Amino acid sequence: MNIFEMLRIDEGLRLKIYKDTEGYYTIGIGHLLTKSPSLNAAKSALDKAIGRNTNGVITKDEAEKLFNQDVDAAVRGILRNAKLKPVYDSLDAVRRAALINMVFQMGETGVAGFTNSLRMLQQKRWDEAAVNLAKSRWYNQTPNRAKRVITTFRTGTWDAYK
Repeated sequence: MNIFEMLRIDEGLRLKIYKDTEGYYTIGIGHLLTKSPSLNAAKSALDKAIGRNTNGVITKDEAEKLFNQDVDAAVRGILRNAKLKPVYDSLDAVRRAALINMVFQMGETGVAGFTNSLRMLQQKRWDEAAVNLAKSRWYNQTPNRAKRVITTFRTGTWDAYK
């Protein structure tokens, strides 16, 4: 079990532009295309991303390529940030994985934003963080996911993914 696997579970695969729980045009394994209602905008975003005209559809490999990127970014975004690094470096491997998630999902910014939790993580207050984590647009915007990750943070294992 790994991060790539984890996110697959949490985002699965789709080779056609679809919307997300929220409503955002996504594609591949969780690759947000754009916050615009415009499909023409996501169709736009897509192509651009891919390198060709796609009419809104791609290959398993294209999907899987973008996934590689997204993940990197996400970790790259984690390293380039004074707020996050300290955490990460504090974390066990399994927890470094849940954190990579959070960043994959919301982004460098949104998560640097969970000031207290990030604190509670570093202090190693698993439970506490847990409930802290529990109230925040997030969790009650994508709760089964939150609950996975919050669990991964909790127990520091893969029981919720298994």
